[PDB]
Amino acid sequence: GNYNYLYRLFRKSNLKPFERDISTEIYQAGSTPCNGVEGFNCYFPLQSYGFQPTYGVGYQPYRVVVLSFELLHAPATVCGPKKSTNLVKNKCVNFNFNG
Amino acid sequence: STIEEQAKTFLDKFNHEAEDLFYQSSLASWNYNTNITEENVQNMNNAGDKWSAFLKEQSTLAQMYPLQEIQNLTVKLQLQALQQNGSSVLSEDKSKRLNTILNTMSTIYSTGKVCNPDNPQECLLLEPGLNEIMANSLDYNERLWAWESWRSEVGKQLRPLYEEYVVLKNEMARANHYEDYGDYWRGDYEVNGVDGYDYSRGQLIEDVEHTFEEIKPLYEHLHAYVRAKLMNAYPSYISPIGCLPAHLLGDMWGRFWTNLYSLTVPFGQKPNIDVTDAMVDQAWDAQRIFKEAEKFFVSVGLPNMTQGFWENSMLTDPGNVQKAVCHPTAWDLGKGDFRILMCTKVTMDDFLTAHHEMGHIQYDMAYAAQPFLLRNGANEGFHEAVGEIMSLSAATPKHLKSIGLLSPDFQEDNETEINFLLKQALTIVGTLPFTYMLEKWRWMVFKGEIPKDQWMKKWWEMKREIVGVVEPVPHDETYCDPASLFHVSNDYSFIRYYTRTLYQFQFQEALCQAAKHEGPLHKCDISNSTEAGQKLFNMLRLGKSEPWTLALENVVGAKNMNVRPLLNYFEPLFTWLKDQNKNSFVGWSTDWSPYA
Amino acid sequence: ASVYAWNRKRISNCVADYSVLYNSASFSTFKCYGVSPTKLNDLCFTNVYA
Ligand SMILES: *[C@@H]1O[C@H](CO)[C@@H](O)[C@H](O)[C@H]1NC(C)=O
Ligand SMILES: *[C@@H]1O[C@H](CO)[C@@H](O)[C@H](O)[C@H]1NC(C)=O
Ligand SMILES: *[C@@H]1O[C@H](CO)[C@@H](O)[C@H](O)[C@H]1NC(C)=O
Ligand SMILES: *[C@@H]1O[C@H](CO)[C@@H](O)[C@H](O)[C@H]1NC(C)=O
Ligand SMILES: *[C@@H]1O[C@H](CO)[C@@H](O)[C@H](O)[C@H]1NC(C)=O
Ligand SMILES: *[C@@H]1O[C@H](CO)[C@@H](O)[C@H](O)[C@H]1NC(C)=O
Repeated sequence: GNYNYLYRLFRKSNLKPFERDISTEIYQAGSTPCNGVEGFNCYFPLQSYGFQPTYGVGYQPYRVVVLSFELLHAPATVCGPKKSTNLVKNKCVNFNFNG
Repeated sequence: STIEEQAKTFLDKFNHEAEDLFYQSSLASWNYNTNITEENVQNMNNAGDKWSAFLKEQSTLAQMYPLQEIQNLTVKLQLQALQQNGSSVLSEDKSKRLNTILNTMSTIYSTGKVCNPDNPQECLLLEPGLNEIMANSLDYNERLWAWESWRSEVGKQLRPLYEEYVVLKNEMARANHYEDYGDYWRGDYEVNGVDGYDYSRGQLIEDVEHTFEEIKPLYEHLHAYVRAKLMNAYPSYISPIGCLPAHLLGDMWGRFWTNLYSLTVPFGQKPNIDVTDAMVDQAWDAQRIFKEAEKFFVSVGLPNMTQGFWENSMLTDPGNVQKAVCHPTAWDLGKGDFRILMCTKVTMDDFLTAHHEMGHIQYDMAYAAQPFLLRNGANEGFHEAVGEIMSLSAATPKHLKSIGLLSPDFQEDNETEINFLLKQALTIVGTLPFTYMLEKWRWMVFKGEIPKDQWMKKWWEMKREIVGVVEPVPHDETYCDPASLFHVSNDYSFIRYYTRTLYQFQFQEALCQAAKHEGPLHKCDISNSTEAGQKLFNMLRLGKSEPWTLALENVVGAKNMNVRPLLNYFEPLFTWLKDQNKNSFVGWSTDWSPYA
Repeated sequence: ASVYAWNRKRISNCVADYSVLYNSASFSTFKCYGVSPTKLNDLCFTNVYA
């Protein structure tokens, strides 16, 4: 069982987009103060996953990489690899050299 | 903030941690079952103690949330399931005594070895030493010896233990605000809070009697026919007017009558529908058996088995070096892990058992979307009934012809249908009065209607009145004749088989009406019908989230368990038995006329 | 990383070949929102957050 992967189970409010919460403060579900101890109505918000190789496909671990592409008024520098047609000489051709 | 949101967060925490702990415990039980070794026993015991302590601590946390301030039905159902004390309400000394009594009954039943006096050098255990003798012998005094000696040893060991057991369980049940332990068992069918679909604990006994009153003519005719055939087999022991001798029913206790099919066959001259040789000739592996079962379940529209099922299940006996439990069991380990542990042979019985356990697996897969504490059947009857409907559908000659296991020029006349229906009645109909009599006797024992000095005088009186089975010799109160069976000695409910039997034919009529089958009910096959699978899966996906009455409305359109589908299933056989019982006398006498 | 502490890598000032990822058989989900995979290898962006 691989318990090195954690997920937040409780928070008071929903996250904003692209927000990271790494706080390890006890979630208060009740009126009583938690006082930093996990008792009644007070739970630790981070819970461990229990990945095993004999699990179902809906419970097996999936590595997710999300790529976010934004355009800002600064000059865009992460460009794709523009393909290059072999050079042909001595013929009337339409040339496109660096734009 | 509010109590309901607190309970919802607590239930989320419970579900999430309980699913992983239940996985660990179930995996330890699996590793014990596929590998019987002492360290696996120790790991199983450690995981079970951790699981039970976690359930105790979560029930202790759960009781602090009062029930009447929660309005959501599913949250209230999970909180009702969690807040049960169980044995925790009882004192620690009496709880330890009850646990010790249960464990020593388990050891007495499992390691009970009985053989003939004056020949003690080797002895035979119940499985398979005594089972084969009870199922295959034709000798009166040998079966009488085995039956009386095993009830002598087992009953004389278990009678004070059962006398302590009834008092401790009644004390725990009245400590849990129940009338008796029978009311605790009947509380599984209790539905509270749903408008119209409410079901009471006291309505269950009335419904069982009302259904059994319609069972009774068919069982009387079947008993008369079996009595006449056993009179032919044993000339002088059986009386025309009296009950059947107890040790002649083909099993150890009378649980099933399916081992009397050879003696009581109507048309022996006609052939059987045995497909064993056809699989042997085509070399059908157990993998092919499970793939054909999977083809059956995809034909009706249900989901196919996971990759982890095929990777992680043990569908063949491992060998001499590795020990495993031979009993077929479907395992819902949790977290989408579904396995079957079966020592599959090339027989019709193992093929039907494969369909039954894959039906169990389909039922377990269907409520995987539900929360953890709602991952069960709506009652105890549905879980077995959805496997028994697959056992019904797979056994049909149309299914065998469709998959190629039966010859396409096999003649399906009325005589083969009569003897097949008689075999299905000996398996299915014959267990119903025994089940009803056993549960009614246990309910009267827990309720205090029967005093401890009068348990057996009433019990045989019940067996003559209900089952139509007479004792060979009278038994005094030193015997404990009920507790020789596995379920009663190990604290298991027994009405699940009665409810399973009625729900089986109710589901069968509902799916055959969905599949637009136009013939007899026993000639019906639910393959190739997507709508029947959809109607099944609508109930299957609910799990324990909805009441069993509402689930039964979803399948059959009725709010209560019904007996008419069973009578419709066996109606050709019922008319044939009424024709065959013209000369003979239907019904029995409770007097000692055959033998006592 | 864990999902509560998800790793963010800022990708800048290089050439991003997206066809290597799209034509790989090792990925089960490649669901793109707001852009199509065919024009990713043509378009240009200021920064990439992984
Ligand atoms: C069963 O247990 C024995 C005893 O250690 C072990 O050698 C063997 O590998 C186990 N087999 C399986 C299938 O777990
Ligand atoms: C009850 O709670 C479940 C989740 O806990 C929710 O999905 C469902 O909608 C709730 N029912 C009602 C009637 O609010
Ligand atoms: C469980 O037992 C405790 C103490 O014995 C009691 O207060 C509580 O009401 C019980 N719960 C139920 C559901 O009977
Ligand atoms: C189940 O069915 C799907 C689609 O019919 C198929 O892709 C999958 O491979 C099947 N599962 C197995 C274990 O064969
Ligand atoms: C089967 O049908 C034939 C012809 O209708 C009839 O003579 C025979 O008695 C029937 N047998 C049974 C067992 O119904
Ligand atoms: C059910 O569907 C399968 C798949 O084509 C087919 O082989 C089988 O013959 C069908 N059943 C009947 C009774 O036609």
